[PDB]
Amino acid sequence: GSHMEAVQNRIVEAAERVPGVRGVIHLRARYVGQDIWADMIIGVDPENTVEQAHEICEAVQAAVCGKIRRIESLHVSAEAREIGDTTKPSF
Amino acid sequence: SHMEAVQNRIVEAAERVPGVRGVIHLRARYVGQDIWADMIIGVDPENTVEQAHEICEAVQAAVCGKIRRIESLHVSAEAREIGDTTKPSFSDQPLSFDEVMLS
Ligand SMILES: [Cu+2]
Ligand SMILES: [Cu+2]
Ligand SMILES: [Cu+2]
Repeated sequence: GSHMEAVQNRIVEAAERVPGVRGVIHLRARYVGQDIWADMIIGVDPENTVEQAHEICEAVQAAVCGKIRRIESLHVSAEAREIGDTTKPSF
Repeated sequence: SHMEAVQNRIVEAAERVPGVRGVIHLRARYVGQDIWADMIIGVDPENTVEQAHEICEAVQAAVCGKIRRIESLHVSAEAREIGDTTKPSFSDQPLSFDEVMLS
């Protein structure tokens, strides 16, 4: 709880540096023992191809799971998001 | 095991929605009396994210409408060629307490 703000910021920070990510729409996370379980919605170009979005989800999984190692489970789903949209994550 | 009848009922409903080229994966599980499920459907590879999402919404509508003991359904789309068969892969693995609390 106290420490859940920091891991949320580390995950958003890592996710948004991935090419093809237009921001993190939603992220919920929970500790289980020492490891983090989280599910995240990333925003993506609405006109990307389904295959292109699956690559971006896949790359987001590698970069967040790779930089933060207290994560045991991360579920990433992709959603269309317009280029002008600047809504910050909600958590 | 015990999930077989509803798992096939769900695949049946999904595959009748236009634009679904078969159901790739389906996991369904009870949480109390309510069913929680997630599935991956195969869609035309040049579907845009926007076009595929409409198929997902239409798949959520047909399944959540036909079965109604479904409390949660997650649908994701993945590229699948028109000639591809490969019958759906099923899982019936239960939800941890923490997973339910995640949502
Ligand atoms: Cu893949
Ligand atoms: Cu998913
Ligand atoms: Cu939707």
